[PDB]
Amino acid sequence: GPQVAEGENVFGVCHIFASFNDTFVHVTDLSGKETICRVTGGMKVKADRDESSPYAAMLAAQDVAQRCKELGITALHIKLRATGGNRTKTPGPGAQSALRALARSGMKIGRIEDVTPIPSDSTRRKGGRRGRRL
Amino acid sequence: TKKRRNNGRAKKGRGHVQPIRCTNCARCVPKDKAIKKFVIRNIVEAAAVRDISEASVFDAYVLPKLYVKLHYCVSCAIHSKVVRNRSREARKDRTPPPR
Amino acid sequence: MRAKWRKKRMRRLKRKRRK
Amino acid sequence: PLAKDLLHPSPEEEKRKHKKKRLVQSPNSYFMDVKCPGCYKITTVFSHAQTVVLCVGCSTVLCQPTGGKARLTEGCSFRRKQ
Amino acid sequence: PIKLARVTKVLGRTGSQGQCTQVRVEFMDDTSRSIIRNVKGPVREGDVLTLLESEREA
Amino acid sequence: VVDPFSKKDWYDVKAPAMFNIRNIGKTLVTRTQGTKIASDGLKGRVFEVSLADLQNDEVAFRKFKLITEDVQGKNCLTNFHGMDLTRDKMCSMVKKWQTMIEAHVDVKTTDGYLLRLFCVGFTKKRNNQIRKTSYAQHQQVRQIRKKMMEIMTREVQTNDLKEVVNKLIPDSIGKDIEKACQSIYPLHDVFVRKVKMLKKPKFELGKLMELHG
RNA sequence: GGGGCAUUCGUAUUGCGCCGCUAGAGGUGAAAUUCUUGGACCGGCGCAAGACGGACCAGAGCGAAAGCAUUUGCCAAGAAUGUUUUCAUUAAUCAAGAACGAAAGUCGGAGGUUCGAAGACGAUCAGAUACCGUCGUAGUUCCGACCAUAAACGAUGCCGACCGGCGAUGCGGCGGCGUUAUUCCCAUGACCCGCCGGGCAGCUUCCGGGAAACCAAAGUCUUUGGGUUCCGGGGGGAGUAUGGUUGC
Ligand SMILES: [Zn+2]
Repeated sequence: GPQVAEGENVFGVCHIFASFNDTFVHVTDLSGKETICRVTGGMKVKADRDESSPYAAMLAAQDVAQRCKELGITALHIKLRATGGNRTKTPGPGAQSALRALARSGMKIGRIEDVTPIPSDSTRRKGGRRGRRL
Repeated sequence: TKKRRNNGRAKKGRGHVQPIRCTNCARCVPKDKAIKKFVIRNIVEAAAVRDISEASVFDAYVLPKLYVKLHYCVSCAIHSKVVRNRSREARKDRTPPPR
Repeated sequence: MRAKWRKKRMRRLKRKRRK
Repeated sequence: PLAKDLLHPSPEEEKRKHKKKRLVQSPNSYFMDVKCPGCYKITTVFSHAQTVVLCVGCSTVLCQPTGGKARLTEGCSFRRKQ
Repeated sequence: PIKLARVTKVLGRTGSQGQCTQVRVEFMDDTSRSIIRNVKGPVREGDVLTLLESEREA
Repeated sequence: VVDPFSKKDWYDVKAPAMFNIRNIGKTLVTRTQGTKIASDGLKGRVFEVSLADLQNDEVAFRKFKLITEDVQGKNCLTNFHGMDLTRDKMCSMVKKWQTMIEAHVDVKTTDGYLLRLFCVGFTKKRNNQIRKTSYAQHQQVRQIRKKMMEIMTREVQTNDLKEVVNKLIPDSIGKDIEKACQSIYPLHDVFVRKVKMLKKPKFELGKLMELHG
């Protein structure tokens, strides 16, 4: 699409939101406003168990890469994101599999960074005082 | 009977310490008592680092790290097996495990 | 039973007695 | 332990031990005379002093009030008395 | 993309009844490409596996 | 049934004259449908770009946020909006046996941009120090905070964005604070943590074009 | 991070307006209730609301105890140290009588972001009136009245003397090589090695106790008397009954 020289790599920004219920691999332009393509574990597997599975993440990142090839984007800036807020800060199990799958598809790796929403003195967490008893 | 001299916490010459939330099960625990695990882990595991090196447009690009400080309640600390029970003599030993 | 629930039963009984 | 002459402790141990917990009490402080560079008149000052003192000879600050001993101004030479 | 892989070392035996075994495999198409895989049945050094899915982990 | 990506024009985005690497990249926007112009879609667009992608031989942990101001026939005109520090650096700086000192200040530039500057500093473990902790007392902290506040104020009050960005490229503010605050208590890493654009002037093309040439 | 009043900042959470792409998104051991092509979830910019001050944060500090961490200013306190300053026994502990006193709770006002007793559902279950999940009233927050209780704990009253070592640490003072910054000389900081006093503690010890667990105090107890307050007398009945008094 873009009229650019074969040598020069056209960059994009890939937001990877890796929760414990699902994984989000979402490619956009340098700004973030104009999105390119988003695919989540739900679209790949039809099992609420495996929405967040590394396999689902791998498939999602493989399909979004396959689509990005056809729009002229060769390189991606990775932004890894855990649920954050008052919830867990560690990324979900899909993150690494998704990143591997993007790197394997032939898409170039730009600046890697964590964009987890860290909170300074947040509001009461969803669990009670005694917490979750399971 | 008195199990631990320090009452299994750090508050000495002090009235009340503010509570924090257990990273796993969201239980309310006093900050002094909570098992703190500050984990500095590489953003990519060594198994997956090889595939990033070639794909990377930049040469000799040092990879980022995640710094996250986990707070565990005693119920979750023991169940997750980060900490387990010790002998009545080996309890008094407060040296961290060597790696 | 638990001593805190012995005390709560005793207060429920004292409320109905007085009224 | 077990043999010390509580009667005759060594003078270096006497000086180290707290002023109030000595065998006989004596202050760590002393009286010293100050020689101001821009004056001929002599003045006497307390080692731990509390007031900024003035030499009426030339009307100049001598020592400064501190947490412990009073710091003398640069040029003014202090000498121990007896 | 069905590709073959040599077995260099047997890491250990895994599974609920130790029915599987964990092995590090060096690919055939690329010389220096190591990956950790879990394989059913008896294995030793030199045995070649036919990996149908070559991206997954153990 | 129509593919929206057929109806997208790719605009090249260029950084102002402060940076060496002029070309940043390409952003797509929907074609002018008649009601709304493509320029309006590109008007309020931000770009968080690493400093090592803007200057060739500069460090890669001081990220610069650049806002678009105008569109000039396929080519996008950007201006400074803020300066952010990358997460991993900010996390790797905070250690468990030293005092962290944080000072924020609001300053008005001469040409008329209102900046909020957040500068962070850490106490230094001395080379022959046996003591485990290297904490500073509350007054020493207050003196250092006043010192780095008045340095920031002085150094970003007198000059304009043209010069202020060039001052922030090597982080000369930090180096000057590290040098100045040595006497009160030795500092380890003093960076300008954050810079935020609070208020703007009424836009004119002349100065924006001058910022580009 | 002692207390009051004022001021300012931080990200996050939630709601709302606009923009892009879109078929799922949430949650769980597994599910469903629930929100979604009248465009959810995700990504970009901006506005608003109230809450809370992360990481730094420690067997660290301060406070009579409850308790107390964003910046800056104002107001009045307070320990410890330093003193060849002053008063000259003014003290210790305490019926009565006082000040304060977490969380919850009750009255009036303000505001309602999150969480969430009650309650409504969806699961699990032989049954679940619970654990798990979606929503949600009172409450959680602030101003002015009450209420006077917590495993309010160090389950250990306060004041004073004596009795073993050891390395740290916090505040102040004292002495002394050598590194560094304020160009240099001193002189202040940051280190470094000792000492002294008062605190938070820790390790070791056949001082000596104790039923032991353990305690440098819980030692100086039949070799029994430093001063003084409150207070227990096998287990239940019971912190119940009645009476008084305090409170809506
Ligand atoms: Zn927990």
